[PDB]
Amino acid sequence: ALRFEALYPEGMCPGWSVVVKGKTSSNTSMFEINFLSHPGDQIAFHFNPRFASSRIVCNSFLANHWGKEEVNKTFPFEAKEPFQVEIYSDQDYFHIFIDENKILQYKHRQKQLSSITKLQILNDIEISSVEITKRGLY
Amino acid sequence: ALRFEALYPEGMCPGWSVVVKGKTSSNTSMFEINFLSHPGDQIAFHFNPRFASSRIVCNSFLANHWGKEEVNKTFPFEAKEPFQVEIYSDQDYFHIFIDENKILQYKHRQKQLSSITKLQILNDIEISSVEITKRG
Ligand SMILES: OC[C@H]1O[C@@H](O[C@H]2[C@H](O)[C@@H](O)[C@@H](O)O[C@@H]2CO)[C@H](O)[C@@H](O)[C@H]1O
Repeated sequence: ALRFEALYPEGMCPGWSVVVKGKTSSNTSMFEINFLSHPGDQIAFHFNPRFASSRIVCNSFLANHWGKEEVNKTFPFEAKEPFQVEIYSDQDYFHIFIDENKILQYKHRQKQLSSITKLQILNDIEISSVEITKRGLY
Repeated sequence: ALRFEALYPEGMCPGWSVVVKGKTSSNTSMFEINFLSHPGDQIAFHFNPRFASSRIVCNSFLANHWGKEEVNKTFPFEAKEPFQVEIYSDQDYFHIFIDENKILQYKHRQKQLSSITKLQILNDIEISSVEITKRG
């Protein structure tokens, strides 16, 4: 189910950081953080830790379908243990830091960054905080 | 216009903080932060700093009408300068702070606190941060 959604119509990319703190309930489920663009609620960036396999799957949902999965074996999550995920965007990538360590970068596929106005968090995450902050560029 | 909206379907009241950082663009416009209840996006709490008169108005839209306005004694905001406002809810009030100093408390009128699932920010505020945190 949808756990959290935010809308910032002026565009929350590039140059914004999103920090999500929480924990899972289960050791076999998953959660996801999505950045959506208008029109059409296309998913510019989907970040999906899958606890059953301890893999992070990232992708984009453009033209009504997923593209190529980018799968990461770095999995700094454990069931029921609090975590902090920070996602920051520049002109070129989304950058993911978990528990203050850099984990991965995901190259933009949706180039219309300013049309990314929505953040969505779904499935097995008990959220303690969401922060959305303008951090500038380099 | 709508500047920001957040939805937490499990209910973001009581026992949550919302911290908004930003600044106004004008010397004499206004902005508002509204907490909305489900179903219907109903205005459980409306917080409205009005820079033309330098007055804060708080109210609720309940039983089909706006209630009695609470006009705050003080107006600590300065236009065109960054501020940090926090709204924290307990069982009895919304508590509002600027620079971590309390400005006012507003007694809950909508008692269905758990149905308050949305935060909405409208009009003259250039947002630099929104933080929504469960205080537990
Ligand atoms: O690529 C990201 C998404 O994957 C979807 O699941 C895929 C699955 O990973 C793949 O192995 C195959 O079975 O097709 C599935 C459907 O496309 C998820 O459903 C979706 O939520 C994204 O995570």
